[PDB]
Amino acid sequence: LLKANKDLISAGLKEFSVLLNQQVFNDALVSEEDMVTVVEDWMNFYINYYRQQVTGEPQERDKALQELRQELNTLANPFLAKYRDFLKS
Amino acid sequence: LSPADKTNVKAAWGKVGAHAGEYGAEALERMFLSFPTTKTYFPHFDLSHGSAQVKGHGKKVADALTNAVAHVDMPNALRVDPVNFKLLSHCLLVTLAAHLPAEFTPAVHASLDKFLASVSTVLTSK
Ligand code: HEM
Ligand SMILES: O=C(CC1CCCCC1)N(CCO)C[C@@H](O)[C@@H](O)[C@@H](O)[C@@H](O)CO
Repeated sequence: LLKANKDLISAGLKEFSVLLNQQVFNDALVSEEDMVTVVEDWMNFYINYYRQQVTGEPQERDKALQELRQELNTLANPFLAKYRDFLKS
Repeated sequence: LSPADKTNVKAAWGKVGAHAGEYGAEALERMFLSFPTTKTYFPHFDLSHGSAQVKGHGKKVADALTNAVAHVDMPNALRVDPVNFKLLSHCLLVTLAAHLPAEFTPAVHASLDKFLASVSTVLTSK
């Protein structure tokens, strides 16, 4: 695992989700299809930044962006179901 | 509409500086690519790569954005379906983050998202 990294992920997962929360479903009239594209564009950005901050060896590093990329997924999916059903209200 | 946010915005843009126009166009382009159906609303304009209209409208959205920055009085600063403005902003972010991967920390990013989501609104709240 390796702490520096593990923590970097925690920091990420939070900052990411802060962003998800600052999203006001009304103010931003967008499409289901489009929203998916947007959260997609968002995580890519995160995996990009944090990759620049991640630390050390490959077998350890790139592995991290795996969790980071997954835990982001795990967060976005819910947020998407929301907007999913929100648009349908 | 945080003050910290305000510091991030001025900073980020100031870094942009001389590339606002270029970035304006680049953004529009990403929109037409990431949101294909966006093109549809436009059959009387050149949406081709390098179109002059796009190059022109990029400079517009830039210059505008710059102002909207000085007066962070935006609804005192200043048809077409709204979603274009929402999506333009999104891409605008992407564009900035891709040209300034250094300056855009998960925070500065979120601080810009908000900023562009408002400028987005003062436009289509119209
Ligand atoms: C903050 C960004 C924007 C600013 C400051 C802005 C500004 C303007 C201005 C000043 C004009 C009059 C232009 C002229 O002929 O010189 C105009 C026209 C127009 N804009 Fe925008 N615009 C912005 C964003 C957008 C977006 C995102 C779209 C849609 C994709 C759009 C679509 C149009 C269209 C279709 C016209 C028609 C002009 C005509 O019929 O001659 N604009 N805009
Ligand atoms: O429609 C546009 C620009 C595009 C609308 C679809 C989304 C991308 C931009 N217009 C209509 C006026 O003919 C363009 C004006 O903003 C530009 O024409 C003007 O700045 C440009 O042609 C100067 O070369």
